[PDB]
Amino acid sequence: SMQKLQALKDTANRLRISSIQATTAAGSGHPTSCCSAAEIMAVLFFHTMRYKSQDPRNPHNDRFVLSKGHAAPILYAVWAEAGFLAEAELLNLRKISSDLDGHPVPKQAFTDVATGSLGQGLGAACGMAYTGKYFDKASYRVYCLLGDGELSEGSVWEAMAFASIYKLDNLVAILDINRLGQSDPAPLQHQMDIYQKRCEAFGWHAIIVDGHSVEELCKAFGQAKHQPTAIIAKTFKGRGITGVEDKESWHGKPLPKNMAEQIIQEIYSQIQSKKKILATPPQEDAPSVDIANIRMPSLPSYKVGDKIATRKAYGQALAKLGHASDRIIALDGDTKNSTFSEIFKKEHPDRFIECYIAEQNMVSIAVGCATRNRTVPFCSTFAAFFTRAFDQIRMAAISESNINLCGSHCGVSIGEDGPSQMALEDLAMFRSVPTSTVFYPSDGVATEKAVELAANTKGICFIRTSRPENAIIYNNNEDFQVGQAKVVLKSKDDQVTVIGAGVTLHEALAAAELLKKEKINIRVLDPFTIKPLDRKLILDSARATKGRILTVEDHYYEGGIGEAVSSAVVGEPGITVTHLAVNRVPRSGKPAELLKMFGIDRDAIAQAVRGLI
Amino acid sequence: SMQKLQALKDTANRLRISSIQATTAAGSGHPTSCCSAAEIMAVLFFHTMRYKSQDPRNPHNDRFVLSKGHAAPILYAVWAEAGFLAEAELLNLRKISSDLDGHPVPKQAFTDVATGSLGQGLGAACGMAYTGKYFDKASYRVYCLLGDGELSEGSVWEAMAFASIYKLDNLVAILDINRLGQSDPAPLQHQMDIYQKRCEAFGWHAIIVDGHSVEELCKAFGQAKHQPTAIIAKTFKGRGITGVEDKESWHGKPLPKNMAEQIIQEIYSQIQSKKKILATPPQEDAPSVDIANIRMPSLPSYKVGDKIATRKAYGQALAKLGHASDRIIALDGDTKNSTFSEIFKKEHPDRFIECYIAEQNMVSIAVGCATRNRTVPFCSTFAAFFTRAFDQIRMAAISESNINLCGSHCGVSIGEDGPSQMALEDLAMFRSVPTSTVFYPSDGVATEKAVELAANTKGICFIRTSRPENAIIYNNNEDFQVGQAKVVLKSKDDQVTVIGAGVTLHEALAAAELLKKEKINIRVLDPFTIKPLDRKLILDSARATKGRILTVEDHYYEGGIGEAVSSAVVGEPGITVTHLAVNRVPRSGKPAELLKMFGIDRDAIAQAVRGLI
Ligand SMILES: Cc1ncc(C[n+]2csc(CCOP(=O)(O)OP(=O)(O)O)c2C)c(N)n1
Ligand SMILES: Cc1ncc(C[n+]2csc(CCOP(=O)(O)OP(=O)(O)O)c2C)c(N)n1
Ligand SMILES: [Ca+2]
Ligand SMILES: [Ca+2]
Repeated sequence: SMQKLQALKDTANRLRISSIQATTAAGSGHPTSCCSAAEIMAVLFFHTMRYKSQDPRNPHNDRFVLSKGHAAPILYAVWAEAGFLAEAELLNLRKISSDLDGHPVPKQAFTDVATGSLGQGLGAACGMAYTGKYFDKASYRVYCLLGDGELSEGSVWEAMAFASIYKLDNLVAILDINRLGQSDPAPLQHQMDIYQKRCEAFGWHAIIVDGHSVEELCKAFGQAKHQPTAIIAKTFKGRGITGVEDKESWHGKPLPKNMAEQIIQEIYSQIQSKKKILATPPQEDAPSVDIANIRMPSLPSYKVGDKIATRKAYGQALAKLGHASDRIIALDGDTKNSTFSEIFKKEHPDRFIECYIAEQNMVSIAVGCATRNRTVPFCSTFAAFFTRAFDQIRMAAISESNINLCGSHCGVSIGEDGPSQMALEDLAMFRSVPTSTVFYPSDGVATEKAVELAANTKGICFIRTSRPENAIIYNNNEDFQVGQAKVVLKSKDDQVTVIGAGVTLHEALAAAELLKKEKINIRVLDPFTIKPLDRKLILDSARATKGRILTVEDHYYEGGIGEAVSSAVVGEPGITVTHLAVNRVPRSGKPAELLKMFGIDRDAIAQAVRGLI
Repeated sequence: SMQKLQALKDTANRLRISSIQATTAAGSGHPTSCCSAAEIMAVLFFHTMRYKSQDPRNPHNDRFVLSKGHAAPILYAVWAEAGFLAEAELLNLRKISSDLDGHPVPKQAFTDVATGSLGQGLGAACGMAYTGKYFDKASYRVYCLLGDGELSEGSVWEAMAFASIYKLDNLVAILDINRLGQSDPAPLQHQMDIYQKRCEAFGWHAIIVDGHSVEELCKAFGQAKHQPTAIIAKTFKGRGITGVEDKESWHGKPLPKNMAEQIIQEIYSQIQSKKKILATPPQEDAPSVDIANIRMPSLPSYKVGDKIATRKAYGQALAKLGHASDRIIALDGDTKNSTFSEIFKKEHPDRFIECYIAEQNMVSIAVGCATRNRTVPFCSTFAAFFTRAFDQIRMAAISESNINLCGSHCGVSIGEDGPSQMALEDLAMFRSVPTSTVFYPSDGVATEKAVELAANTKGICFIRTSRPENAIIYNNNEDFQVGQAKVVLKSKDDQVTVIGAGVTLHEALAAAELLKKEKINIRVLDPFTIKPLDRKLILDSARATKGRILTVEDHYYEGGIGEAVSSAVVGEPGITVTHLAVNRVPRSGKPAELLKMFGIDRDAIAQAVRGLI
């Protein structure tokens, strides 16, 4: 009791020492940011948390999220102290030859989500906690450590409100209030009262502690939890480093070698005993979850010729897949009546998460829900508002996450709402995400098939859906695969291969009809996936059409279908590629009128074709 | 003043009627969202605000920002009531032939910033108010109307904290607490007390009012202001629409014709007088602002061969431009010691705005400050964290904003911090923004020239800067233009044109040096701007090097320099293009080690060249 209390202090001081050794050895890193959190980390990992020290990914463990990811050395140090990492490896921090990278990443068994972009951790932790309480109904708790500067990010406050709305009493945020950010004091500095007022206003039980008192930390964590709990820790940046504690201009500055030896000796001389604390194992009450392929319970049941918006087919398809597996969950940001995710909510309400008008958080929640393969999430909103969550999506890829995003209302074809609602840069954005597969389904059938494939594909999947009702053109037994395009109109005398998708596929087919009046035939190709792109079928089609390719897309010129095709085929002998896309910020009108205005309707397609001979 | 109160009530009801007529005529729009705000709008435009009804852009006017932009029809209605718009034009809402678009846009003289993507208005309002108080030091105030659903956006809370930090007592936010969002009730519904506590916690003076009482509204606006003021208005969605008021399932639903005629009749019967209120003009105390081009006080003074990181060159150039004109302002997100915007802070502290770790708000503040051409802002952070502000940037283009953004730490060349800090999708992101100019300066001189061009170029300018110290290669008298590239190495026997930028241009030049040992000459081209690209110089260069182009970039394959070049040259007869780029999520290491690992350093370039002949 007085032995355990002193061992915790000693642990904290060991954790300080290692943070210094590692960053001094690397020649870079953030020792003063680790040092403010040492007692916090000691009490968390060697008193409060319950986990298997030799099996960090174990589904019964408490979770820890290091939202202030630049303190990575003290996370590494705690897993050495726990006996998972070798103590010697700590010194290899930031090396090309080590997995102890500058910020945490999931190649590390003890890391679920990559942090590094500040303000994202608590949202991931909300996902884990929500999963904990409502999906696997287990006893595990979730702990998230944030900086004070980090609290200026709006994403943090979305996560705060989400936790209280959903009564995440299994969630604890620890706020490292060390007064300073990177380049100056944090706005609120040591005004602990205001931090408490903000947290309480957002529905949290907020406890102010001295963050360098292991006693106060233990009491705070020991209190009964009836709502999300915020431990607001008054600390000093660089605590325990003589001449550096509470000083400006030391963020991200490693101690030089000779100074570090002095500092380490002083901290070491504070250590009363070398005996290490063992981690306490968890209760093993998380259910088993089966990772098999998830199949639609039947073939699609559309009728060729019927009309359906791909956004509504997405909804029907998601709801349908939710009957095949318990693992499928749906999130939406107050647009469920526009994206048709409300269909899933109706049929499977327990597995619908209303995220409200908070796209950054919605994405983070999904990433959290997918950690340790507990669920298979589909998030939806207008594709335009996924731009609000680009940094979260980017970090999702760095976190090697398997999440599925469906963005509706793509392009100028939405009509009257105008450009604030029109997704015209979403192909560019999603194509630039390293682990991404981009589906652009043209049909209700192709939509159902995209949903099924996305659920079983590793990495980040985006499904681009559309507002207008278009014809079913595919038979229900049609076979779809990632990276396989479809030729949906062909003849022995095709003069151009026209590639379109979604609404521009249908405009291209209408253009074929107008052109058959003038005895001009065109081959029409639907990509299905924009990334990866079926290079082979595109090339074989071009060679059947005197090498001529025309691409037409409801998207800006940059980063879209046209550019994917061009870079796929550049330098092939005989091949020419011309483009139709949207050249400027649009405006309000009827869908058909905007497609004409922006040169991507049937008439524009026919007129481009005639210009190519 | 009892005649006045009744005239405000009559005005409120004229505004409902018009919202209904316009949306019913259009067949789309959001009349229930207009109706909750009718009294708020009446009191603002016909009692509280001071502005010139016949000159909405007048620099002495109070500003109004309609953050909940789907309420556009009631905005349009107040501007008809003030005599600026013809009343008959309101019925052309949303038509291809009208400028009364679905959401407000700056083609409307009464609109400064486009809204439509919720949660961004208050940030722009913050920038206007900051400008009002600290730059033009004028008497005008700034009023911003938000929805309650909209307050779930984290961007709103950044703006709130910013406004109290910077003592914006000339800023008033009105919160339309109408209980409901798009697809369900808003989380806090009518718990007015919690709204009050959240606002107060964030340093605002919060006044709860009945949002349908013109008297309570007038009282609230007339209170003394010593801090930013939040008028928290309890309202009912669809107020005054019998059978619809406070009901679910009516968001974005126009009344059908026969119902609209019955409702309008009932509202009209409440109106006692037809006599319109006149707008009160402002006190005209804003200073004049010069519109001239802003030139560097001298030519660059670098020395060929000296070594400087482009990130540092940026800080130096901005500070230098800051001596030429007091219109240049600098904003930074707690990274000023890393982007070198601290040099500007040091030299012109009155014109530096610390935005803290709130990248969304920073972009919105910049956009606000740039409205009505009052200032020329340059925002800075790491390029990777601009992905956090992508929607705000997307909306800035729709706002036709002239702002400048500088993103440091691009690529794998930052080294040890790892992928979370590495910008590898920023060229894609900024290329997809329709009004963008993308500068990628390769040395100190190019960076100084980019800063000067950016200040004077219309639209969104992005300047990508780098962490490594590379050699100055241009002399100080070199002339740069948007859209003009530079051949930095050539000879009469060049075998390939290699396009690099930033670190990859320097890697290409070093590759030239290895290769001349084997008697292989290459032509090295620095694009300067990636958008627009100097197509002509690229083709002319490729024609002198056997049609062969090799692109090398510290950026992912999609949407980068490689794809921009492929799409510019595809189908040209001479021409082949091969690409070197980053193929996957990176990891920690020394700069030179990551460049080698990802195949974009001198040796990879040299070898790619050998494989092309
Ligand atoms: C979204 C984002 N913006 C900016 C950065 C740059 N950055 C790295 S650490 C840091 C300061 C964080 O200060 P704080 O939250 O107080 O943490 P401390 O180091 O003091 O514990 C910043 C701004 C980042 N990593 N992520
Ligand atoms: C960032 C963003 N996400 C989603 C939307 C879709 N949307 C349009 S209006 C609306 C509901 C807004 O409700 P509220 O703020 O309560 O305004 P109200 O219409 O009730 O006055 C939504 C979700 C949007 N415009 N912007
Ligand atoms: Ca801090
Ligand atoms: Ca509302």
